[PDB]
Amino acid sequence: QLVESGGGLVQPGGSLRLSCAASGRTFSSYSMGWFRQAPGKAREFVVAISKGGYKYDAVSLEGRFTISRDNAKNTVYLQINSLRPEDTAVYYCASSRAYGSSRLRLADTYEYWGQGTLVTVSS
Repeated sequence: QLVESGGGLVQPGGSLRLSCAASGRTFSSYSMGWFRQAPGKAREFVVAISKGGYKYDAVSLEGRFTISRDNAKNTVYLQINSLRPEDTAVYYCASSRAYGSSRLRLADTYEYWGQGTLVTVSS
């Protein structure tokens, strides 16, 4: 149902956008989250956008990610300005029933998961 795209090898300091398309019926009533697994780490919450369109930042990612959705294309986007080597990870998209709250920061709030897409930041 969810298929991410946009991954690849990108330069530090530049910006990059990833997409997540959801298959079948409209996803406008899902909250959508982005999660990542860096090499060697446990999964980390990045940012979420509620059904309402409100942004939920992580507690420790320091306001560096910007999320938007396109209910007119099945698509939520993740934006990373000024990519740093620490951004390297498999990025997963996920969809939740839940409403905007501090629960959208939790991986267990999400029912549907993408297939993943690799972002590699390197000079």
